[PDB]
Amino acid sequence: GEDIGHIKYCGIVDDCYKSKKPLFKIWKCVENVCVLWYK
Repeated sequence: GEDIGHIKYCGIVDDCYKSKKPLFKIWKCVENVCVLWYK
């Protein structure tokens, strides 16, 4: 299935500049733990 298709495994923009927003919605993340807020 295709030849190109790599994952952008990164942290919080450190070296892989020009990210593509690997997150989903991002509400409240702290202590290496992401939690919702809207709902």
